[PDB]
Amino acid sequence: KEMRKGIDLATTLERIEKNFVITDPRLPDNPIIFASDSFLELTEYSREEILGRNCRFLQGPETDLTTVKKIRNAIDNQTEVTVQLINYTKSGKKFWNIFHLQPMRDQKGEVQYFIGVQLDGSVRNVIEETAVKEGEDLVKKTAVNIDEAVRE
Amino acid sequence: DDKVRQKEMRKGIDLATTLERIEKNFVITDPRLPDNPIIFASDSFLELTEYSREEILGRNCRFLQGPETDLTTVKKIRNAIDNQTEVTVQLINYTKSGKKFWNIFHLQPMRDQKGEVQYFIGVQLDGSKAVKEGEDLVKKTAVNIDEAVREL
Ligand SMILES: Cc1cc2nc3c(=O)[nH]c(=O)nc-3n(C[C@H](O)[C@H](O)[C@H](O)COP(=O)(O)O)c2cc1C
Ligand SMILES: Cc1cc2nc3c(=O)[nH]c(=O)nc-3n(C[C@H](O)[C@H](O)[C@H](O)COP(=O)(O)O)c2cc1C
Ligand code: NA
Repeated sequence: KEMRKGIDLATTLERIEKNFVITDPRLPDNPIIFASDSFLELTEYSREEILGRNCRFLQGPETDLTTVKKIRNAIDNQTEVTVQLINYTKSGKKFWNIFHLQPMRDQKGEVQYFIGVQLDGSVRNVIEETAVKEGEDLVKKTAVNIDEAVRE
Repeated sequence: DDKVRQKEMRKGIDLATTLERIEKNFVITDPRLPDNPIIFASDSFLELTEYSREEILGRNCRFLQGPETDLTTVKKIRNAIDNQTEVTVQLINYTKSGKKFWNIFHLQPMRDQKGEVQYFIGVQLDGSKAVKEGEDLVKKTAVNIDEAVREL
């Protein structure tokens, strides 16, 4: 049943039909050790391309550099954060990335992984702005379910 | 204690990535459970068969068979499974919508160090669209998967 849990985890991770990745900060430049299918479709990249690399490639010319700063802080201060950022596909098509980052720790408090979940959403009206903040909760829910899965 | 589970959950993530990088049609089943149900199915297998993971996880792979599936060839699979030995046969199977195809299938048991069978690996290949040439590739894919699962 030891290696069975490995097959199950793989499968439970593949069933999470949502945009996410997992990085290992221990490894050089905190690279991507797993990317979901949805994330691949959304960004138009293959695994061969993105595995072993840091996720900064999604950024581009009009990506707000100041929002990227907060992600450095969160990572270097090994803590979560949620932002909305301008990202690009492999070709170069823009999309608003309602992105959430958060760490995953062992019992010794050492950060083992960072779970990163992305959401897309095309004026900032009452229904439009409350929809954005509901999305930010959904990206969390997801991030937690990924955490719950990996642990259990 | 923690560390027994850290390497356990780390290798479930790596397995998920290595397995999915094979980019071939395959499933893994657990003979200890009733009906030797599917505990993993690759992305290409779904593309091929048209079913989704929820539609096939836990079920037996017999659902791929239909009207013109040669029961003698299916009998050879039974004997291979009962006698826990590999086999490579050519068989008519059907997608979810009902489309036929020649399934150049390869079964092989994933055995432990003591010799007993732990899982079964199944590799499919559409060969109707190079006869025994595909038999080698299907067997290669089996080993890829075998090694992937046992890696640790
Ligand atoms: C798990 C994880 C997921 C990330 N996902 C994204 C992302 O989807 N889009 C993005 O622009 N940056 C993402 N980042 C941020 C960058 O990969 C990078 O780590 C961050 O910008 C660090 O700043 P630097 O690039 O200036 O070193 C992610 C980081 C982590 C740890
Ligand atoms: C891992 C694995 C993969 C299998 N893949 C297929 C397949 O792709 N196509 C198929 O027609 N049968 C496949 N089978 C065979 C059926 O699951 C089943 O063993 C067959 O129907 C014979 O048993 P029965 O006497 O219950 O019908 C596979 C079996 C295993 C264990
Ligand atoms: Na997948």
